Amino acid sequence: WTILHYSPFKAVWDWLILLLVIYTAVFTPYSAAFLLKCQPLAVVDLIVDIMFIVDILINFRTTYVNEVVSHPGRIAVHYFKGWFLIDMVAAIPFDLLIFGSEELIGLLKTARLLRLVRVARKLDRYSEYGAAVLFLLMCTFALIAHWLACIWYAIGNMEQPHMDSRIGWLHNLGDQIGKPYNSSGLGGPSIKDKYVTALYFTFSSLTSVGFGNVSPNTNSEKIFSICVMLIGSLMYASIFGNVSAIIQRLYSGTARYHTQMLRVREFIRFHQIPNPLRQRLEEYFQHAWSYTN
Amino acid sequence: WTILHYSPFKAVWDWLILLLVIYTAVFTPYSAAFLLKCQPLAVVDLIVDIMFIVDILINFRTTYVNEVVSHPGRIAVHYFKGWFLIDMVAAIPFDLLIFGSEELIGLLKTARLLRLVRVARKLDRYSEYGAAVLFLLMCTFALIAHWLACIWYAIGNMEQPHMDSRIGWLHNLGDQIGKPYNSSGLGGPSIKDKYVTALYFTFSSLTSVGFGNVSPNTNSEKIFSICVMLIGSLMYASIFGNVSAIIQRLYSGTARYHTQMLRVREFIRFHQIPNPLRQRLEEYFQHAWSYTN
Amino acid sequence: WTILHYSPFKAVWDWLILLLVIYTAVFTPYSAAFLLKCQPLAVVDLIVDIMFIVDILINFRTTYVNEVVSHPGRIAVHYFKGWFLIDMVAAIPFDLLIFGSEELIGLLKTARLLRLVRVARKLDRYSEYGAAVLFLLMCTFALIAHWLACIWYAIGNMEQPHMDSRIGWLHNLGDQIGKPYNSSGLGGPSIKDKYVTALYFTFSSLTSVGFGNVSPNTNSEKIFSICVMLIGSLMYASIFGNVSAIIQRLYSGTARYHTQMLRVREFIRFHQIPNPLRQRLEEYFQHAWSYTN
Amino acid sequence: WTILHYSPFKAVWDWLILLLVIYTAVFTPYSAAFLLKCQPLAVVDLIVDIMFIVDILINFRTTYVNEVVSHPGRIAVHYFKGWFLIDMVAAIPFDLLIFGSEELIGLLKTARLLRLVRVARKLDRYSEYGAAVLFLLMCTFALIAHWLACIWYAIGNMEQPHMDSRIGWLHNLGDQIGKPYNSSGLGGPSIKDKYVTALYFTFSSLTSVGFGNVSPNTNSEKIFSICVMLIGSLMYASIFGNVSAIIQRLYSGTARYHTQMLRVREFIRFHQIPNPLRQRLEEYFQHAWSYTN
Repeated sequence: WTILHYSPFKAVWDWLILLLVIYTAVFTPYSAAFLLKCQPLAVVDLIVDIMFIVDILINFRTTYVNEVVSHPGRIAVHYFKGWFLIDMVAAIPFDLLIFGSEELIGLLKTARLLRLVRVARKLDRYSEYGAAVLFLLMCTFALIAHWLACIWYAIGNMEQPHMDSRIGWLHNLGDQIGKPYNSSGLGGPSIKDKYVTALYFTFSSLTSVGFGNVSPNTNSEKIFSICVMLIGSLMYASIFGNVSAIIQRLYSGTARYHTQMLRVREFIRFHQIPNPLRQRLEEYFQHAWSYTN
Repeated sequence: WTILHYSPFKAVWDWLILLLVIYTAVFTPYSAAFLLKCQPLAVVDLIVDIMFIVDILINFRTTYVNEVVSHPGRIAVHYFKGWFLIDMVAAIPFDLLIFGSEELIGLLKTARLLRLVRVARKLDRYSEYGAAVLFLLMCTFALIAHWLACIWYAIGNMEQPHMDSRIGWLHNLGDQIGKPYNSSGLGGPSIKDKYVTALYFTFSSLTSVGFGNVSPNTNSEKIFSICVMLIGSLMYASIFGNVSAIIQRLYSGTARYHTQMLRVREFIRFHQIPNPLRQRLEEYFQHAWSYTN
Repeated sequence: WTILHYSPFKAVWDWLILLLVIYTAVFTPYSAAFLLKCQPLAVVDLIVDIMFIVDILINFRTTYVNEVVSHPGRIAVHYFKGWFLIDMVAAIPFDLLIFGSEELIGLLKTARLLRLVRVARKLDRYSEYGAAVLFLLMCTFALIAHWLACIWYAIGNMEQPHMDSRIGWLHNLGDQIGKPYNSSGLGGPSIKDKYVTALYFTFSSLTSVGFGNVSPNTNSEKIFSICVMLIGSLMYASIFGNVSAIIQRLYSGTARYHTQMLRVREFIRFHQIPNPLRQRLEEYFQHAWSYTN
Repeated sequence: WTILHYSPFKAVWDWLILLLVIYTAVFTPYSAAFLLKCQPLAVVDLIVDIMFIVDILINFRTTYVNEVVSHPGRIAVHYFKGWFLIDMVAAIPFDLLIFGSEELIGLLKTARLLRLVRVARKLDRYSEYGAAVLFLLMCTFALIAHWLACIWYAIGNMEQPHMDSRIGWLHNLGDQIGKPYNSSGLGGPSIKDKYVTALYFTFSSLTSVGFGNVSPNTNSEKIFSICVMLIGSLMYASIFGNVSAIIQRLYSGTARYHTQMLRVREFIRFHQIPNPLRQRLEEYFQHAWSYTN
């Protein structure tokens, strides 16, 4: 058998794998930052890993254009020359292969972030619709804010148990919500308080509003904020440049319509057109425009 | 009888109903957030509800285009197939029908916010003039800031009387203005202090300036700010994209004029035109431009 | 005698009166806000008032276009029908006519701000050059920041001596710089400290950065900040829209040059042009472009 | 001998001198602000000064266009009439010529900042590639942030040892990180803490996010922030206007492609083209576009 790459099955499968790549982009950075020391999430994480291996089999059994190539040997060799390496490294189950704690293993499972490359390949499918690229651009913004929230928590959590003298952002969070840290590192804020504060601070940093309660005090926190001010300004020159451009592209029929209507209105004023003729001019423009766009 | 939809009466009535929809958009969210436990506002609220019912009768008696249809049966059936459902639900007097406190009834009167749909329909009338769409866009910005101020006060007021341990924004407001809360929830800021601080914080959040005195500390306050940072950035890519585009559209005659004037100026420099001819060139451009735009 | 409106004298006089209007726009709001209870400023203020009266005489003796009109009666009648009223009210010496303190008289001298209308008239002269409209736009931004700094100090100074209980921005300034207010309103910050802090806060508010040390606490201070967030966002959609557009207009020769150069570069790549011909193509474009712009 | 200005040697040498100008732009302001009272930096600083003198010799031995001029006398005279003065003053070793402390001498070595003019000349080379002008624009932004960080530290360090009464930004930094100043000016933050805080504050000021921990309190600090709010807004109207324009220029093939594809898609919808013809239309557009761009 062989799947045609343009078929309605392969279209639905590629949009299903977009949602599983978004699951990887959320829960892999989160587990590596917040959770390092069956459940519904533990079985879902296995189901998703199985579907990312099934997608390797579909890539051995899909046609390609280089009109179409359909021979299984020329398909398999094209994948082995192309993306099979990255798609395989994104699937190696290192948790079953290494023993050196669950911290090393859970950090090594960040190799799953190579699944973002499956979305970077298939942009010919995903970018075709204006409403789909608006969904992509807002998910890219919300995922950059989330990955930075995981890095910001790693910077806090790698300094809170140190000889910090109560300066870093996690001690200040403990004081600000009335959940202070004891000297042994016991007590303190919950994982919900620490995650919600980290995500709040990185949306605050990226959108460039500082409400004054979370702020960087250690040199590592300040160097992280210098980097997020560089990222946030390149990202606003790119993402929110493109988001407004796609909104203005969706609005483009109406933007042209107002422009041509005002040219007709000024022509009507300049020639001082009488009402029995004027109605025929402006009703003709409405008929012609609604007919042809 | 039957109203022509293009008549000067129906034009004035549609602009009158825009101002009554703005009254609904201000005073319905405000009453549901700040006031839940005759006066000039109580009689005005009844007068406005009566005029929104009269508008249902005008919709049973207005022509429509599908050239015009004027038969009262084809008018009435078109409205029953179309918007009559939403226009009726926006007019059901639930305060006269339900008994379960004045809190439930006052919250249920938020069904009046369906009147915003009357403005979403009639955009063919309201968007025709550049100065009118500037008035709409600044009212949309000021109303989003006000609706968010009502949600932010609901988030504060649903946590201030809880076992909060004096963390949320209303306790901090009480301390900052020297009107502290007693343990029983007595004393505290006035409704003017709480409304002005809520509206100040949501214009602060939407325009992305944090002056440092109001800030989100509870997880619900931080999740609200994460949402207002997403809303504010999509809204600036849309509203303030469009506001500058309409200002640049109003300026477009002058923007073209400077561009053509500088082309003529560079042509005059490049050919080194003598003054007796140069004056005739640049005065001709001024005459021709002021004649034709 | 009669001045030709296009003469090199009238050109120099109109640019001199722009600088005297900027003096009025700075020192009239400043004196009315900060100074209300000879010196170099007192004699300069008289010299400037004399030159704004001389400009009324020049307006009785200047030609106008309605080709030119040069008859002194048709000049004088055109000015009496036009701007003479506003130009006269901008020159009435109320300090010599009224007695009711120096506070009323100094506030009434704000009638001099009508001199801003002389700049609003003569925009045909002042907007002709791209570098001059950049100077205007940055002076409009710096003057809006200064007028708002005078309003913000009036809001502070009308509440500091009240039964405020040490909440408003001037008490907090006194504490922050170690110059606290005594209970009698004695001590406190200097006029330099109060002006520099007011101007700092309004550039902070207009550019939407809040560094956290100055913040609005009273309802009047918060309502002022709600207004400056509305002004600042309309102003950025207008002034900094136009400033970037004028910078991009000054850059337009280079922006076209890169665009045409890259079209020629892609044509050269697509046809795979040999070097002996390629040099002639790209050197011709450099010669033709530097010849014609 | 004589170097051809277009040769692959002179191309590599001009890109090497760009990296040595960036070294000067970083380490000269840093040494003059932070370090004023062999090592790897002391020998690198001598090596760089030698290479900037070798570049004067290359300028005496390079052809120029005024087709090319290659005569060594006409080359040398063109350089003596042109840039030789500034290139020589950028190389005078004042440290070997003056004795009046190492503070005066180290401040006088800021004459090396004239090397930025070598980059301002050669923009015909450096601006040719879109990825190179993105590297320039982000280095200009990061260097403006660094030069302002050196000025901000000079403003702090010229007031910290004064009769300040613990108001200025360096005393507040000492308190915020638990490294307070003793009355003699001993103790306090390290040069890493002071530099990282100064650079953090100027990226914070330029990108218009104030996180609330560093803020200007003295009049000199507030006047510096008024200036950085003026610089940052002109710079965002220029640098981040241009950075988005170059990103949109790099994207321009794809932006045209989506626009033409949607015109073809709307033509196909409007004429209701049957599938056997539709495939030939849209595959032809893909073939023609991938052939010609």
